[PDB]
Formats: sequence, structure tokens, C-alpha cells
Amino acid sequence: KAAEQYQGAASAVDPAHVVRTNGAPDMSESEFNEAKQIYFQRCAGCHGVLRKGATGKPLTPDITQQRGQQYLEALITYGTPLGMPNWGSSGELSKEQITLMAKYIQHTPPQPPEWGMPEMRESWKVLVKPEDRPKKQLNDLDLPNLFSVTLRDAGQIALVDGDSKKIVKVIDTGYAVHISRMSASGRYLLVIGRDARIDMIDLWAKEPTKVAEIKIGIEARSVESSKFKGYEDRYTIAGAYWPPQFAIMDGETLEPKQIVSTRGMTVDTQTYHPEPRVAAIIASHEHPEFIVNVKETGKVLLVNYKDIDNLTVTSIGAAPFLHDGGWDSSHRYFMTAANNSNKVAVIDSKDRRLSALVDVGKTPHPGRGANFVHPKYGPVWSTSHLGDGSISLIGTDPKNHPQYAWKKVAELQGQGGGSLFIKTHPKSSHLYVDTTFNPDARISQSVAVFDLKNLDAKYQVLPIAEWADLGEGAKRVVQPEYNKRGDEVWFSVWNGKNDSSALVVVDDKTLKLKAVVKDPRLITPTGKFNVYNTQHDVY
Amino acid sequence: DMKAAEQYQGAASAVDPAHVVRTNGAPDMSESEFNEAKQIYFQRCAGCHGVLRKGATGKPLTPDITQQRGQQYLEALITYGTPLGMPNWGSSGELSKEQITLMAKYIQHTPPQPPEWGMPEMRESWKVLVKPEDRPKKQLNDLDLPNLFSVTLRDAGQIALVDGDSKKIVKVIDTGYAVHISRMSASGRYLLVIGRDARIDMIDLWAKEPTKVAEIKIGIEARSVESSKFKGYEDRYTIAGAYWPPQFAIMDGETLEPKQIVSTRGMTVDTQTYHPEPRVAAIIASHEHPEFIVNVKETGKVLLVNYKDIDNLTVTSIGAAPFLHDGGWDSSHRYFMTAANNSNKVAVIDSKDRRLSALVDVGKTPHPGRGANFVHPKYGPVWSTSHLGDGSISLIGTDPKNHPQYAWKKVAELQGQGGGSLFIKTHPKSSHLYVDTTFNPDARISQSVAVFDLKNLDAKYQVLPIAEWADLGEGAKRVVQPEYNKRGDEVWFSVWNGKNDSSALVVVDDKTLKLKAVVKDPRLITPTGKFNVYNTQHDVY
Ligand code: DHE
Ligand code: DHE
Ligand code: HEC
Ligand code: HEC
Ligand SMILES: [C-]#N
Ligand SMILES: [C-]#N
Repeated sequence: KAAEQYQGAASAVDPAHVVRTNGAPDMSESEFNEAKQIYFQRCAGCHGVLRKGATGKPLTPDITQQRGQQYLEALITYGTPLGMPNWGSSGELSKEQITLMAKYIQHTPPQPPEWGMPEMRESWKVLVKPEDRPKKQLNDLDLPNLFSVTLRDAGQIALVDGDSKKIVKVIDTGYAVHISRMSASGRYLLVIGRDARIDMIDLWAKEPTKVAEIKIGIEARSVESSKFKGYEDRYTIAGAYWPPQFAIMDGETLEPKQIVSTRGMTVDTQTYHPEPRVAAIIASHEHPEFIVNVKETGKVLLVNYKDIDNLTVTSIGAAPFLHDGGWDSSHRYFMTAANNSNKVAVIDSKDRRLSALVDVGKTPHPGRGANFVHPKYGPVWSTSHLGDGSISLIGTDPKNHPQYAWKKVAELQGQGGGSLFIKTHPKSSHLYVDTTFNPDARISQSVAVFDLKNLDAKYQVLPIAEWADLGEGAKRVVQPEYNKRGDEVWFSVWNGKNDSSALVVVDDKTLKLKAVVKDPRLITPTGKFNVYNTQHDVY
Repeated sequence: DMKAAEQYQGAASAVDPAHVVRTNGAPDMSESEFNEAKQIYFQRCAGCHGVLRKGATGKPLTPDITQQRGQQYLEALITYGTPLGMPNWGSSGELSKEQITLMAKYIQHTPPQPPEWGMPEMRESWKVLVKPEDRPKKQLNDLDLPNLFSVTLRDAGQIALVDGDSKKIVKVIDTGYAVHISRMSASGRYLLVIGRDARIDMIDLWAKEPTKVAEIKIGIEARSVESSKFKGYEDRYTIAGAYWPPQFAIMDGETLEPKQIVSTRGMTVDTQTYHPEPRVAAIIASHEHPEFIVNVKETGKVLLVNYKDIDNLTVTSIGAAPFLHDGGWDSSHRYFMTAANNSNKVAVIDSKDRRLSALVDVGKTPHPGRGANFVHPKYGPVWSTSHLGDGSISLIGTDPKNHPQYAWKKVAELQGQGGGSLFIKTHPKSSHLYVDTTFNPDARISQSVAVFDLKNLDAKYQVLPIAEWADLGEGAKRVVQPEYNKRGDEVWFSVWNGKNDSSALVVVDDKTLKLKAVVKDPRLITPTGKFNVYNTQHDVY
């Protein structure tokens, strides 16, 4: 009773300022569920799970009830020119569905599940114990020249032999694998699905097999392994969209060790954000750290793993909407893109600070980027864009080229907007640029190639999809990727699930068609990751 | 712009729609009925159950659990309570049967949402009353600043500066509502006070008359404020912790300018699950590194917030035990001895090696305040704490160097008057150990304090009738917090009576245990915490 009188006083919170959420249009269970289904299928990507807004404006009841039924129906129908699709004019949704959507967004956002240690441990499985795994490579595959290709809609990945151009193994994974990363030893392949399911594959077994699996959230995109000297196969980190968090695991077994929330304050307005999605993650070579990108808040986190029991995190402020990125030629500066801010942030992994914020074109999408030595400007890092056809060249040498350090030194022009990946190699004199999401079929079905020994000359259009000889379907071409020795570039002809797809290989020295990989199992090929080039960050 | 970026994010979310739940199936209640219940909730239930009803000292009152219990179960539990900390709202006749029904219906609805409080709101509340350049260069008064006391006048929303030697009120200043604590800056010039409403006030003790130079509001609800104490950082930064929103804020220690706000929402130490309301508790400034040691309650984390580079903040998260509350330094100012009250443990944080040294098992609901340090004739240097759940006083060894066999062990135990204790106190020059019993259900015990002889710890305590000595008449007259003067010969107590009744500050001669003086004033409304300037600034306890 002592402890009851002790916590007996009134809260300092004014009850009048604590608000009841309602005044929404009545809808039955059948009507609400149909609407909720359309929301996660068509709208959550841009508006967020909690509707607080990401690429899209906030769709919370305070804002939507203010607009009213008619406004909302009209906006969902015609869309806007600033990136909001027309759901009615395009005939994607019916008048009835749009009315249900307008009604839905006026209600309190339904609550999604959380995912902590109990759920993570429950999903954790060690298929082959470390003690019972091989001691050496029991197969005769050229592992450094292997490719980890994502078979998207099939929820699988295929290991394609670089030299023979054949599928060696097809493995069951999580749904729609986003990326593939290698461990610092070059033995373990790590893949993560968008469903946040991670699979660890031992390339040393007679036939490459899965040794462990875990689910780190409801939705995720990135996975990474420790790369600092003395920490080979020590830790594995993964970043989640829902819940806004990241997880550090044991690099041998995938045992969940630490989970850290990314819910916090923004860099720009310094206000609370309930859904800061984790984007790109890159392992530092300078300090025993993981460089984690937190999107909506525009924060770059340096997560130290020297002591994972008492975690040290340095929160570097950058720019809103941090997405993808990669290392400069020297592997010290993390060049990441803050896409909706139309900027590229430079993170010094050595001095542990923001070196600069470089203004580029509309919606920069570098992937990991493309590094080469410019004849006039010295070492540069490049990126193409989704919002326009420009290619930005940024100086990456503060030591021997201060005049050009962190400056958008020059621009190149591609086929158009909708570009996703730019690529080059140390042993190559070519620069490749795709145009995957470009509204024109011909442009999206081809890639642009520049001559690094003559950047004044226009690019050469390579008819990648046409060379594949596939027939019907959108046949969008995505991601240029080189092999171990850098003499051939691979492309994915991403066609629909019920259609035929292929991987097209081009001879880098001659710009001619070298090979075409077709297989009935090659369903919806997206990302391709060459083992050597991924492990040693060769871009 | 356009169509390319629309297909790029055109794919479906990996989230299963079927798993995202719609909340309702709650009893229909009108606006007047909902607001009447919501009023009672924040007045009587929020402290223990939390603002979002996810549970703190109290169990979760989220729709999933309450709708499962049903209307009748809820009405019965709110009426009779339980023996595990849940009050009997109906049996005691505190709430009417009609109010209890409204409450039962209320907790079955989705918890209403409070506002957030970020930088726009903080800057809007930020005021510089006297600019640094316009402030004095020397002390413009004849006040004995080191021996001044900063007494909280709770319900009045004010503080009072009482001269240690004369026993008179020098100045009454308008502050935030119900000031929780007073802290001094490292220079000894500025007095920092924070209200439970999260309003901070910075007072210059060097002006003609001690006046306010700056103010700011760091949240909707708060408890702690602190200043940077590492060498080379005098008056550099001021930090404050909030209950709602779950956050802390770092400000300029000269102007109170908001620089950084950090969310404490995160994963727990025990279950490693997400918690949407981790309240900030005690904050203490490190002398070993340029850091602030912040306690995060519900998650049970002790954060080492480095302020060397305030633009790129570095935080080290140390796991301790759930329900971290109050604490203080050991005799050497190296080990932060903090209580995880509902876990019945005292955590030891090494501020030098930056790690958890131990988790000592103590009694029921430890409440140390800042604690009491003295050298035990047998066990060596110790740190003590009294309890709310029982009458025991735990003595914990704090010397790993010369007494490793006793380090981080509940070495011995002393017995007080009973439960409901809040503060234990001693001083270097003193051979006495004082312990209050503020919240003890018996009137006579709560109106008195216990005193132990440090020279002969085997002997039983002496009872000092503090409230009786005050001669105040009617009222609860609960006695709270023993605090010494700079010399260590006087021990002050607060006779915390009701706002409409008469209160007093009782001073005792430590050398003789006899009544020295009584401070009465019509402005001395609901006195609670008293902080001696020198003793607060230099952590003398
Ligand atoms: C955060 C993130 C990364 C960086 C991780 C890293 O490197 O650590 C990444 C990388 C990638 C990479 C890495 C390439 C590389 O060379 O590094 C690939 C192949 C890729 C294929 C696609 N991505 Fe990706 N991608 C997202 C997020 C991300 N993608 C999205 O949220 C988005 C906008 C919407 C979505 O529906 O997922 C999106 C669209 C796409 C696609 O449409 C692609 C072509 C097919 C798909 O499955 O969704 N993303
Ligand atoms: C977090 C916290 C601290 C440590 C801060 C620090 O040192 O940095 C503290 C310290 C304190 C101290 C510090 C004394 C010291 O010497 O260190 C005092 C005087 C004090 C007066 C009270 N506290 Fe306190 N107090 C709370 C929280 C805290 N109190 C509560 O949440 C609680 C349980 C409920 C509430 O109503 O706020 C509570 C009850 C009380 C009281 O009932 C007191 C007596 C009167 C009041 O105004 O609420 N608390
Ligand atoms: C991204 C590729 C989008 C998808 C998928 C959907 N929306 Fe969206 N929406 C998006 C943007 C970038 C904007 C901003 C518009 C602007 O011109 O600034 C919006 C806006 C809306 C709004 C209006 C908010 C307001 O102004 O009050 C609504 C009502 C809206 N969007 C609804 C919505 C629904 C229900 C969708 C799925 C069926 C949907 N959007 C998809 C971007 C994108
Ligand atoms: C702390 C000093 C309390 C105050 C003030 C209130 N409650 Fe509480 N409550 C508290 C505890 C420690 C517990 C646990 C009881 C146990 O024996 O374990 C509870 C529990 C409840 C519950 C039951 C939850 C369940 O098991 O389903 C209810 C319905 C409840 N409390 C409601 C409630 C209301 C409405 C109050 C204010 C008018 C209130 N509590 C205050 C501690 C404390
Ligand atoms: C992915 N972009
Ligand atoms: C305060 N206790």
C-alpha cells in the first residue's frame, strides 16, 4: 500500500490533448478486409504500413477526414503528376473499390505484428551443425566465378557456372530474394527474401546446401557479413522494413544475438517517425563496424561489433530517404543515395563522419555504383537516375585531387529515365547503363554502353532482349554484372512468370553476343551476383 | 515525377493483410462518457499502467486482454483490487460504481493518442530571458551560495531558496508545475530545476537577486535534468529526460538551446521484445569520460551518451535489469549504483571501464534516491539503500581494490521502522545515518525518521519525531528527504503537508540529535525536495 500511494499522483499529461480517433464512414468486416487487402497489395510500398508517409503524403485519419470522401475518391481515380498513379483512369480499380479505399484511409491504420527474439528464435534453424560441415571444398566448382541469380516469383535462387553457362543448383529460399552477399571467407553465400527470411549456403559441400535459416521480420531488403580483419564469418546483420529494425546474428549458425529498433527522430525536421525503414548495409574495412542506412530519418548508423553485448552506435546525420550505395575505388567512402532528396551522401568510414552531400539529378539510383579513373578529373564514382537520363560523375580523391573532391564533376546522357544500374570493371574500358523501368518498350529492353577511353562520344545501344529471342512479354532488362576476370557482362531479361526469360552474356572486348542462358527453371530472373566481384566489392 | 518511379514501387508489400488487425468490438460510449473516463485514467491510472496502456508497474490494459476478460471481470477487479499493488477503487469508495463501469468500457477501446514533442515544439517553448553577454561577470550579491538550499514548493509551481545559516527564505521563484529535482551546474553558478510537466528553468545565482536566465519544455511529462561534469566541459551541456514522449534532450548549457532529441523506444533487456513506452529515469554525469549516464526504465538499459561530438552522437547501450529508477555514485565517484526497483535489484555501472559490474539482490522495491556512503568498520567502503516494500536497509560493498571479497555483495542488513521508505542519508563529517518512511500507512511512522549510530551499528535506531517537533496541527504531515548543509552539522527534513494545511522544514543538530530550528512561511506550500548547493554540485552523500 506504500507503493500504491507512491505512484498515486496524477499524470502530467492533459487528458484533453489525448485524442479519440474516429468519425469515419461505417464499413462492415467484409468491406474493410477487401480494402485492407488492396492497401498492402497496391499502396503500402509508397505510403508505408502505418500510413505516416514515405514517398507518398501522410494518409492518417487527421489528414484524410479533412479532405473528405469526394476529394479522396477523385485523387485515387485521377492521381497526381508528382508520382501518384491513376487507379481509376487506368482501369486498375473499379468505382466501388476506390469508394472502399476512400472509406478505409479515414479509419485508424490497422496494427501490424511486432517481431522480437521469441519469434526470431522460433524461426531459427541450424540444418547442418558447424562441427558436421566440410573442412575443405568437397566439389570441383570454380566458386569465384559462380553467379547467384534470383528466381524472384519462384522463391528460389540458381547457381550458374560462369564458364559453362549452365545451372549447377536451384535452391529453395524466401519469397523474392532481393540481394546475395558473400562471407569474408568466400565460403558462405547469404541470401535474403523480401519476407525477411535468410538462407545461409555452404559452397564447400559436395553439392551446395543450406546450413541455416531465420526470419528477422515481416519485410526486409538487406543482409551483410563482417569484413574487418580478424572477423571472418563472425557476424551477420540484416535490415528490416517492418518492424523498423536490424538484427545482428552469429556468422556461423545465424543465432539471433541483438535486435535494435530504428524508430526515432528525423535528420531534417527532428520530429518523431514511427516507420524508419532500414535500407542498404555495408561492412566497414576501417573499423569493426556495420554502416546501416535508415531511410525516412536520413541516418547512417555505425554499429560496432567488437562487443555485441554492450553495443556502441554512432548516429551520423545525412539526408532524407537514404537507399542504396557502395564503396569508392579505395573502399573508404560510402557513397549512398538519398533518392527523393536528389542527393548523394559521402560517409568517411575512417574518420567516421559525413564528408559531403552532393547534388545530383532526379531520383538517383546507383545500386553499388561504378568506379573508374577519369582522364581529366582523376578517380570518380558514378550513378544513373530514375527521374532523368543523366549519369553523375563525382570525384572521390581528397588526397590527390582536392579540386574535384565531392563535386559533380561532369555528366553523361543515357537513353532516358527509369535507370536502375550502372556498371564497370577495373580490367574493362566500358560503362554499362540499363533502363528497366522506362515506359518505352525498346528502351527498357536495351542497355547503353559508353567508351571510357572516349567519353565525348555518344553511347551504343545493345539490343539485349532482342538477342535473347524470347517472343512475347515486357522483357525488361536489368542489372549489368561482370564475371571474375571482367571479360564478359551479364544481363537479366526479366520477363513475366508465365512467359519465357533469359540471362544474356556479352563479350566486353567486342560488344558482341557471347551466350544466352535459358532453362525452364529460370523464372523471373532479377539480381545476379558474381561470387568474387561481390565478396571483394569489385565495381 | 512520372511513371518510371511508379513501377519501381509498384510491387506488393510482403506484409500479409490477414495479419494486420482492425481494433474494436468495444462497448458503445458517448463523447461525454469517453471523456469522463479518459479524465479519471490520467488522474488515477496512468502512472502505473502507462500512457499507452502497454503496462509498467501495472499489467497491460490493451484491448486484446481487456475484451478477453469481459465487462464484469474488469468491473470486479477495479472495485476490489488485488494484493499485488492494484488499489481497491470501489471498496475504498474512491470511485463510484457508475465511474468503474465507464472505466471498464474505456479500457476496452483503443488507447487514445497523446501528442509528440519534437524540435519545432521545443524551440517554440525556448526562451532566453537574459543573454550571456548581459549576465554578470562576478557575484552581485552577498549570499553564501554554497550553503543555499533549493526547496521545491510542489503544488504552487515554485521553488524557494533558503539560506542555510539564517533559516530564512531569500527568494521564491515561479517555475514549472511540481518540480521534481534541483541540480547545479559544474561551476556552481547556475541552478537547474525541472517540473513534472517537462518545463526547465535555469537560474543565475550571481545576479543582484537570483533570477531566471532561460526556459524550455522538453516533453509533456519528465523527471530528470543534469549538467556536464567532465573536465574541460563546465556548463557546456544540459540534458533532460522525459516520460512522455519516451525521449531525452541535449541542450546548450549556457542558453538551453535544443540541439539533439533521441527516442528511447526500443527492445527490452529481459525478453528482447519491443516496448512503445520506455520512460527515462535517473541521469548522472560522468567524471571519467565525456558522457551522460541515462537510465531507461521499462527496457532496463543504461545508456552512455557521448557529447564530444554533439553533431554525430555516440551511444553505448548497457543491459542491466527491468525498472531502472534512481541512483547515485559510490564514495569514489566511479560506480553508478542504481535501483531496478520492481526487479528487487541494484545495478552497478562502472563509469571508467564502461560496463555492468554486477546486479546485487536486495529487498522488496529498493528506493535509494542517491544513496548513502560510509566506511563500515568490518566490511570497508559501502553504499546503502532503504526500501518501499519492507523495513530492511541493504549495505553493499563498493571497493574492488582493497575489499574484493565484499565487492558487489549485500554485505550486511539494518532494520528500520518499516516499509514506505524513500530516502537514506549520511555525510563524511557525520557519524549518523538517517532514514525516512514517507509512505508508511501508519501515521506516527511516516511523521518520524530513524537514526543509526555509524560508530555502533549493532544498536537499534533512535526515533526523531520530526512532524511533532514542527508543531503544525492537522494534516497527514508526511516527512520526506533528509539533506545536510555544507558543514555537515545540520540535517534538514520536509514536513510535506497538504496545500490548504500548514507545512514546515525541520532542522536537526547532527552532533546532538536535538531540534535546531523550524522554518515556517505562508509561501512554503507543499515542500518536498531540498537540495543543498555544495552537496548537490559535488555529489556529497
Ligand atoms: C534497400 C534496397 C537495396 C539495397 C540493399 C543493399 O544493397 O544492402 C536494394 C538493392 C537491389 C539490388 C542489388 C543490386 C546490386 O548490384 O547491389 C537488386 C538486384 C534489386 C532488385 C530490385 N529492387 Fe531493390 N528495391 C527496394 C529496396 C532495395 N533494393 C525497394 O524497396 C523497392 C523500391 C520496392 C520493392 O518492391 O522492393 C525496390 C525495387 C527493386 C525492383 O523492382 C527489383 C528490380 C526486383 C525486386 O525483386 O523487387 N534491388
Ligand atoms: C526518475 C525519478 C527520480 C530520479 C531523478 C534523478 O536523480 O535524476 C526521482 C527523484 C526524486 C527526488 C530526489 C532526491 C535526491 O536527493 O536525489 C525527490 C525529492 C523526489 C520526490 C518525489 N518523487 Fe521522485 N518520483 C518519480 C521519479 C523520479 N524521482 C516517479 O515517477 C514517481 C514514482 C511518481 C510520480 O508521481 O512522479 C515519484 C515519486 C515521488 C514523490 O512522491 C515525491 C516525494 C514528490 C513529488 O513531487 O512527486 N523524487
Ligand atoms: C508510389 C509509387 C505510390 C503508390 C503505389 C500509391 N501512391 Fe498515393 N501518393 C503517392 C505520392 C508520391 C503522393 C503525393 C502526391 C503529390 O502530388 O504530392 C500520393 C498521394 C496520395 C493521396 C493524397 C494525400 C493528400 O493530398 O491528402 C491519396 C489519397 C493517395 N495517395 C492514396 C493512395 C492509395 C489509396 C493508393 C493505393 C490503391 C495509392 N495512393 C498508391 C504515391 C503513391
Ligand atoms: C499502481 C500504484 C496502480 C494504479 C494507480 C492502478 N493500478 Fe491497475 N494494476 C496495478 C498492478 C500492479 C496490477 C497487477 C495486479 C496483480 O495482482 O498482478 C494492476 C492490474 C489491473 C487490472 C487487471 C489486468 C488483468 O489482469 O487483466 C485492471 C483492469 C486495472 N489494473 C485497472 C486499473 C484502472 C482502470 C485503474 C485506475 C482508475 C488502475 N488500474 C490503477 C497497479 C495499479
Ligand atoms: C532496388 N532498387
Ligand atoms: C521519487 N522517488
